[PDB]
Amino acid sequence: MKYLPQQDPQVFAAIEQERKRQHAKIELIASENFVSRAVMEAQGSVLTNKYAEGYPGRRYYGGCEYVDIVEELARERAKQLFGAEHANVQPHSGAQANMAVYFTVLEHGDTVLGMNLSHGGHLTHGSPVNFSGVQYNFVAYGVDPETHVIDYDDVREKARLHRPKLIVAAASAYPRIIDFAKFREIADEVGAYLMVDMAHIAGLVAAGLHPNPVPYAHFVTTTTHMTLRGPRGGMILCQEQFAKQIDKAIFPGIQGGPLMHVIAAKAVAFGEALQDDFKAYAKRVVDNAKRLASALQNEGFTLVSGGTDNHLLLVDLRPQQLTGKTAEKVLDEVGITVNKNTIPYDPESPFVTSGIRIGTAAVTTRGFGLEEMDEIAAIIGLVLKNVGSEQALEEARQRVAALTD
Amino acid sequence: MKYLPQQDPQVFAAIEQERKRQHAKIELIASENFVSRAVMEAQGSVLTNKYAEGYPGRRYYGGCEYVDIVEELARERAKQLFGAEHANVQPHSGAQANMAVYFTVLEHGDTVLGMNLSHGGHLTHGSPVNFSGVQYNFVAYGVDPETHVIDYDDVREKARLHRPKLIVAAASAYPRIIDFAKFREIADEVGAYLMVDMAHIAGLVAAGLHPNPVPYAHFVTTTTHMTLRGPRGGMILCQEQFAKQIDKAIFPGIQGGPLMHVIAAKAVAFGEALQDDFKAYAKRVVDNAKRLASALQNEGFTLVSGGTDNHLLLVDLRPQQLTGKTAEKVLDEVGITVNKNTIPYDPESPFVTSGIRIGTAAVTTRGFGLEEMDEIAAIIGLVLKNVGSEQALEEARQRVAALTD
Repeated sequence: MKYLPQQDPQVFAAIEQERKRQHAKIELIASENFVSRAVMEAQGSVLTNKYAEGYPGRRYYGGCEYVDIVEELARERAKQLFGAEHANVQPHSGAQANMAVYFTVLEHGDTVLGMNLSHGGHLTHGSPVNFSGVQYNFVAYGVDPETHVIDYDDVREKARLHRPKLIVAAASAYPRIIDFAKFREIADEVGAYLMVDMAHIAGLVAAGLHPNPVPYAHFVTTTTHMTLRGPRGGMILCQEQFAKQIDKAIFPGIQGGPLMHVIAAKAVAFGEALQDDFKAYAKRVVDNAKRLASALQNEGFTLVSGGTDNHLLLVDLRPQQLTGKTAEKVLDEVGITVNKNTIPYDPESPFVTSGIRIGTAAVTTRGFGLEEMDEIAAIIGLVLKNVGSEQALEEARQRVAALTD
Repeated sequence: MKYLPQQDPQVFAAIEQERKRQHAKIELIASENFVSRAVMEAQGSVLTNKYAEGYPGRRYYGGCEYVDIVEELARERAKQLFGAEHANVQPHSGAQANMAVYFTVLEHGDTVLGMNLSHGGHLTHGSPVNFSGVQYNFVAYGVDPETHVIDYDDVREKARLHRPKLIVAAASAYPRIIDFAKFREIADEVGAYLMVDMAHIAGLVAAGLHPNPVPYAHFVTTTTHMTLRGPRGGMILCQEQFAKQIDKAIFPGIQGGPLMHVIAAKAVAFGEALQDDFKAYAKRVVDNAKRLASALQNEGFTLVSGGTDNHLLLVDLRPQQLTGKTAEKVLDEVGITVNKNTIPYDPESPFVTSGIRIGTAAVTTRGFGLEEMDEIAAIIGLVLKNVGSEQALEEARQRVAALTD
């Protein structure tokens, strides 16, 4: 940076901090990643500078000829990535992407069927403190109590019982492949629309490592920042038939001027995802997650669903008589970042939990491989199995620092 | 840029374009501006990298110690700038800032009283194609047919008649000072809350050139990008009493993870606004707008409200028998960017209009002064008074290029 350090030492110090932290810690928060310098340069550009309400070639402001090129690049690279008939790359976030689909297809009070929030469903899928649960009538389907795999029979009974206008599939804490074909078949049974929120698995979908929801869903929403490793923001994919309504849901519907600099970073991240090495990267993400899962079970940990189909895993800490809240804090003491996360049928409340959610997308980006996964699992074992030992914690800290350089 | 040009020539070319366009054109869109390099460097940082749902010291993710410093800097610089009891710097946009206040104070279907959309009220103030007008019952107050000044008697009668739960003051196309004390007095008369959307005038408010709404309103919303000259995003200011509810409206209410890199650019823009030269700059913005208004009237143009108290002006083109749509296109032909904009009591529909909206915040940022204002008005006169003359247009183009170097 050149001008920031001089103009704003305080903000620059904190940024420099955050940069060093990202390097020093072992980042295991499943929704995180590290973007490339080109993505950051696109967001730090003068595109931040333009009002561009409307869409390419149909703007409400003159002078959009060049930001229209950037948007169309993003839209077209998305279409290439996912095979969707239409993309809207304006959503400011995963939340806004979900909100626009709900604005489009639902009337206030309508019934929506989503994944149980304590089984993997996201906040934007019906939490009662969330707009989704406040505006609409959300009902949930759950995972099997023993396999922790979505119970498709439960999805179907719930659809048939409650007759939702919309069915939402996908999650923020579900370690197994989701069967989009089954969800769509159920949606058609009850005449509901199908929305897939692939935020967590978008990069895996882009790399062919997770079934693509595009051909099954009427709408597909996602963040551009998780496994897709783009800037922080959203995107909606949909069939051509809903194209105009989704675009109008985004604007003049729920947003105003789009973030054109972010939309330029989206196009840049999409370009990266279209290359072969992004595919090699995604592959390592999943390989790494499997490796880490295996290694954690080798250490004595129970995993929700017994392992993982994707980038993430959930540790059920009941066997070690630990709180997720406790494990998250002790791991934070040695430089390992995870999230507490409720496990299906959790006896503890959401603010305490019986599990920790872990993902490998960030460490994979940084170059960690299967041997690092083995080490990280051994570190987690030493810590979580010896919570009151300060020497275990010190040893773990030294082993974390050996990993992060 | 270093990595963008190599990794993505297509996106880099379009960005480089947009950068050159910004320099070559005479940017008169009233909501635009140019941010500083330090603001851009903060948005192009690795802060983009962190999940930080929740607020400083009350996050849902570990590792937020340094992004909490950046957020608290933004919040505290905002509080210093505007004198508000609480700031929420997470809104992704002016739209999201307004949406969170509406989520907080209103139930679906509630009555809200806002400024007539064709008299200066914004899209997020009740447009029927907007979430605001779809979710709630919006009623409007107008400006006087001859002075084009908000009719406070009309505001009061409308409040007393419709008994709104909320009253919204401010606008995207109102060239005069808004009387926040009168709005609050009316709100108290009918027991309504008062929301001021100062997006357009925030920088003028920050510089003491526009009465501050903070002491009169329960809630104040704004974009961080217009006269405030920050990155593109929103902010909500409010009394301490609504602090928790507004924060919860933002998250877990209507958004998800915040844009921490943008929040860092907000703090940087707030730091700039706190300096003396930002005050000198705002002063020039308003001086320039007055100058330009005067000069336009010298050329024979009628201005809505007969002039301006702020950064913007509205030309009523009926005297020249021009469409705003026509004037916008002919000005675009010579390198001058404006917006068509309905004028109060406009005979034309919103897609055609009888006026052009103009502001001086962008050209002032670039250094234009009173002599440039005189020249720009003379250029606009030559063009709009000789629409069918190609020689007038060529002459204007040469005079535009003399201004932009």
